[PDB]
Amino acid sequence: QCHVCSAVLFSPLDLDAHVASHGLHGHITEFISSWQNHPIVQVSADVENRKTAQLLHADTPRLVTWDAGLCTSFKIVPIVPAQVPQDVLAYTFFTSSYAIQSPFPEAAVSRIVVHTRWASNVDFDRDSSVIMAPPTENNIHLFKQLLNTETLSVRGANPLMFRANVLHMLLEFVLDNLYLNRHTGFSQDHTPFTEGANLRSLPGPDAEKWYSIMYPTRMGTPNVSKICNFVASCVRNRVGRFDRAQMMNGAMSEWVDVFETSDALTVSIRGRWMARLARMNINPTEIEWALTECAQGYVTVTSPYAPSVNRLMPYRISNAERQISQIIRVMNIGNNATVIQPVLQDISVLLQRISPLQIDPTIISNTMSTSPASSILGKLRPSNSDFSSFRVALAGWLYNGVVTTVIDDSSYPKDGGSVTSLENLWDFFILALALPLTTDPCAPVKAFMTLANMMVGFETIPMDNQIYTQSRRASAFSTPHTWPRCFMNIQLISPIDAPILRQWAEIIHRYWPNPSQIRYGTPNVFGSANLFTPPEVLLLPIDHQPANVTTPTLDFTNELTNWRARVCELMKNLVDNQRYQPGWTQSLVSSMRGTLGKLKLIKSMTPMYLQQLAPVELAVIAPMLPFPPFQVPYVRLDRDRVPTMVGVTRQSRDTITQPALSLSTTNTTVGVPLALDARAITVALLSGKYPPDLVTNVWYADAIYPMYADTEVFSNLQRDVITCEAVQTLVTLVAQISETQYPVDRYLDWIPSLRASAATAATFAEWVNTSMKTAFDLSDMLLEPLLSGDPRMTQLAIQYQQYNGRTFNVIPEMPGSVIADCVQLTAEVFNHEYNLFGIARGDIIIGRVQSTHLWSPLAPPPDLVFDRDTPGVHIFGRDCRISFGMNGAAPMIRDETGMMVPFEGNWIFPLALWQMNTRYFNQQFDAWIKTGELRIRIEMGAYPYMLHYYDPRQYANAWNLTSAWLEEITPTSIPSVPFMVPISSDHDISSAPAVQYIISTEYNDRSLFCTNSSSPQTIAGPDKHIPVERYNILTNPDAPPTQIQLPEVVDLYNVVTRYAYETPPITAVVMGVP
Amino acid sequence: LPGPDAEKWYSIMYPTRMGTPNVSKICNFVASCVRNRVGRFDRAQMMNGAMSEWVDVFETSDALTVSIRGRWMARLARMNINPTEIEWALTECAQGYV
Amino acid sequence: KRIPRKTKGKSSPATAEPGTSNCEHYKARPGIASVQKATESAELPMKNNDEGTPDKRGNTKGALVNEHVEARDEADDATKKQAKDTEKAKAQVTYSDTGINNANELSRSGNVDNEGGSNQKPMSTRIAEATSAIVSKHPA
Ligand SMILES: [Zn+2]
Repeated sequence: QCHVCSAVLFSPLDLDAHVASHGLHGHITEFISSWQNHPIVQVSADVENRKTAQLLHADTPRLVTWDAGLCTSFKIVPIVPAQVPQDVLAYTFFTSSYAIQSPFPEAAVSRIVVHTRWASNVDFDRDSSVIMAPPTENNIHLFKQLLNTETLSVRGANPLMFRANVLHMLLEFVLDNLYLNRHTGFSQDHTPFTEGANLRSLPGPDAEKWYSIMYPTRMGTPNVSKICNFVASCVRNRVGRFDRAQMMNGAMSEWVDVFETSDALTVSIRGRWMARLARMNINPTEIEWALTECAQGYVTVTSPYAPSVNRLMPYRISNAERQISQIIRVMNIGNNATVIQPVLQDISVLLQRISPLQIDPTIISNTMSTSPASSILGKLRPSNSDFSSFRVALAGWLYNGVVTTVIDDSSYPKDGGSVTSLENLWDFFILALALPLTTDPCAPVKAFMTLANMMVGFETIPMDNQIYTQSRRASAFSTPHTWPRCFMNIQLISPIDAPILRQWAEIIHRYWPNPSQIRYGTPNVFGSANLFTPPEVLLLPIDHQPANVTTPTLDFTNELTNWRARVCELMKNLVDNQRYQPGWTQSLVSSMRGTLGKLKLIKSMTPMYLQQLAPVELAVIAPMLPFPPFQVPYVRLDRDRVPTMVGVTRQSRDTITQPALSLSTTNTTVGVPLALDARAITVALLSGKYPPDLVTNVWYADAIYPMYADTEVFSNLQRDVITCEAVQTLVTLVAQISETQYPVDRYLDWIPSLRASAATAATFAEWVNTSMKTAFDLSDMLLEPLLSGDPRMTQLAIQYQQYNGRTFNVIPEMPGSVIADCVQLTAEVFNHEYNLFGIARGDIIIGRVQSTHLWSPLAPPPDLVFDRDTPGVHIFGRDCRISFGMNGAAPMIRDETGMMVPFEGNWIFPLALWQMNTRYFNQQFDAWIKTGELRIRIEMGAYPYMLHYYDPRQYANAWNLTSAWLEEITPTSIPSVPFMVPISSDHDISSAPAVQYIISTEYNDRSLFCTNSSSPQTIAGPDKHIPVERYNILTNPDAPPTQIQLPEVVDLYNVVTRYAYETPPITAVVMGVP
Repeated sequence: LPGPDAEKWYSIMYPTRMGTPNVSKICNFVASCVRNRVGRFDRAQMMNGAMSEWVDVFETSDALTVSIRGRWMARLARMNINPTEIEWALTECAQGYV
Repeated sequence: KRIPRKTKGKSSPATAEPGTSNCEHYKARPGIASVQKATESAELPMKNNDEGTPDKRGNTKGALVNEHVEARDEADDATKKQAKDTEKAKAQVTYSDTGINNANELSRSGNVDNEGGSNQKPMSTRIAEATSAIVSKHPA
């Protein structure tokens, strides 16, 4: 057996597995009882063969995911392969040889390509990807997936969708790099270039071919080359591990600080994710405090553990996030009973199975011992044994805020009723004893107005208006605005003309049960999802007293018993004088008074139960519920503060827009109307008995343990933070493309887009939501009650209205969200380096350039680039009309000012013009661009590009490549812009005439890594070397290791820290209390 | 618009939407037209997740028919009633019985 | 090790110490089967009401029924399902035909889109025809 948690194990050798939960050395939750050998464990829902185990149904986002591999998202690919003779071929050690391995490809041209997690051993993988194809290959398929529902072309991207597509791509880039850096074993090295440095070995049998990739310093300086002299310029003593943790597990250290190949953006994202995740960890002492507090003193728990710091277990969120999740859950309803019926039903079943009260009408049958007695027995129907109405009455108290329980019409007198009928009298009695247990804002009005209806023609009351009458049905008094002034002010009811109605009104105003509240749960460590209510209480429509089952069943201090007694006394006074009953041929008063006295002095203990125990069970279940209670204040008769409307708003308080009321305000009552059975409630109230040997301590300590052994509040807390994260990311990413008043940085404004509408924003939000659910492994709801109409919003908020018009607006605050600010950071990084993702800044120029010179189109000379400020250029707007010239006169198009210019000179076009006239302009301009002098600059802002490398020593022609693009240009989409770039070389090549038509405006070739790296130097072609600034911590001597310049250029060699944590399951020893 | 064929109605109902490739008696008019009066420009979204109560759009029409239908709608809107008055009327006719 | 993914993604002298025994002499008063089953039934999450929301291509997932009628329809469906839950053909708790007059309550349906219009024809069809209006071809 185990001596820590006192858990008996089948096999002695199994102790090693068990002690790991406590934290010693050699499924979800583990709960053990201190008075029975019945352990309970919880396992994941998706697993199979759950023998002798319990399920965890609630969704659990995967927060802790490891990555036992180098963390970088930019890999380097060869473009034009090449091989050259070399002086030194391999290293020699006695009679042995070793091949020289280069950290970078030995190609003529190489460039940086974005590929998320191209080398990473990952246990649970976020199934998102941002995979750039090599730029020589077409790469437009990742600027098309979003909002290109229909396009006139297939290999084209809609230019107006670019901002949304780039935002979604950045979101995927952030989401697919949310992993923790697992710490793995090392390996000492003794290469004469890396002497004594402890390198790092990746998992798998291929842990020896990654050294060249991770550590460029490992390769020496065998011969003369760009890579070799870059390595020589680099430093020696910064490789492998740098700092190791002090405390150790066995012989392995806790965490290491290691130099290796990585990138600044991903290391920063993972560091922020680590900070956020570690900011939420909890203590088993805190958990045992939480469970002991939630047990309400009937059960005490303890969670032993060993001292340690590697433990990580995030279960701490804010009340703001809890409130946001509660608001989302409330908005999920949308005015239907299909989503709330199962919750009320199974909470009713749980209350029935926990409550010690046993309901049986045999008490009523024995008390009657059998004419009014037979009539009331037949009306009460003791042979029916369904009290679901009674249990749902208690269940609805928690969820008053969304559902209000009323009494069905059939429970009222059939046809308005009269006090001349015994059946109507008994129906009124049942109604009077059943009404107070309903979460209806106006119960007393119905209670009084029923008797007022029955007593028409025997005594009258003053009416406020001639439209209404005393003889109107009591089922219509469902709204506070229908409270009669005679009921409001008793002095108007004349005692001479209403001795019975005045007494009934006085009884209602005096002895109606007063509301109260009870403290439940724990706010300090579990937070609270309470709205319109302090975070530590739970209101009730009945008063509560400390629990002790020794008080007399007949006790008029108890308000329910007092109410029953006063109702019986009113009926006795009504029947005693035999007036109001003309037609009764016998003196039935002697039987009516007797049966009323029997009902008054009945033996039922339900009034005792409902005030001494029911709040205890309610407070026990309340923190454990999947849907935390949404509740609204209770008032007895103060009509000036009776709630009448509940709504949810999306817009901020500092804006004015279209008033879009939530669907929750369309109900006449506060929420969805629910009907009960007054007969069932009264039968359950008039009967009920505890077991003779009932012990509260034993009963509750035995009933709580299975409930808390199957808890999921930790999972719900872990999911609420993801919900708030998604909400904040959604609002931040929709304010980028829409027009709202949310203050954002607005980095991506140079990328063309459109003023997004409701449908466009809804589709973008749905794509964001499904990407988030895919990344975090959810299947049920996450952020889709907000997609139903106008998702362009600023802030979640909830509110309620009294009758007197005074409202209560609750606006939860929102902490800064890590995914959103990481997306902002990666957008900032993209703004400075857009080229790596395949997007080019600026605009293109179309025009023949016949020359043998060798320069890249991405970096053209300034002698052939013009803009608006250039003299002699023309700018064309929307109104551009072509006119043919008669009898040999040149055709000429219309300028923006009104001039008609011929097909010559230098022009400036917006992309939209050619987009809308893709066929007219193409037919008229091809013969002039190819042969005549015509330079056209198409302002675009940003465009995807794909480039082809031609051979510079041979003839070339790009017209067959440019006319294809200028013909596939279409109103809906844009094909990728072609580009013809000569191949660099080292030997003196022979120049050949090459013609180009498409060039760029400003520099865009910053993704080029190196040219002919194996060669000692580049002579013919564009020139480039290994970027020194990207490898800053090596080349720069006076640079601290933690020095990064993130917003400008990402570094390709940084200081990555790796962790080796443990996440023990929830363990607790449930202990009874004497 | 509803119906089996709808691609034809767009060009007819929005003249401003076409391009201006050449100098024609139609293209000159289209160019001279103003480009910020197309489609819906006003709405009354009185309830979230529900049909907008009414909208104002810039579409081809006939002012005579528009005015006639406006007069008809005005005549019908002077005749409107609500369930609040329906309840009072039906309660007063029944003399407090129904 | 690896963890399977639940949903689809884009990849589509030691001695027995005294006082130890396995015998049981106590049976629970509340019970451990009934309470466990009740808690198992209560642990289920809340149904995802996806009607009225956009699909990936923009169309609104849903059905074409009027809003008020369709809300009444789900209310009647919940009333029917309560009877099945309670084992009896008739129902005591009714979410329909209660006394309160709710002729104004609305539930989300596919009849209305996100912009206040009507989904008589799905959006994709609408944008398709709007784009097919302006198109041009090569000269003969
Ligand atoms: Zn143990």
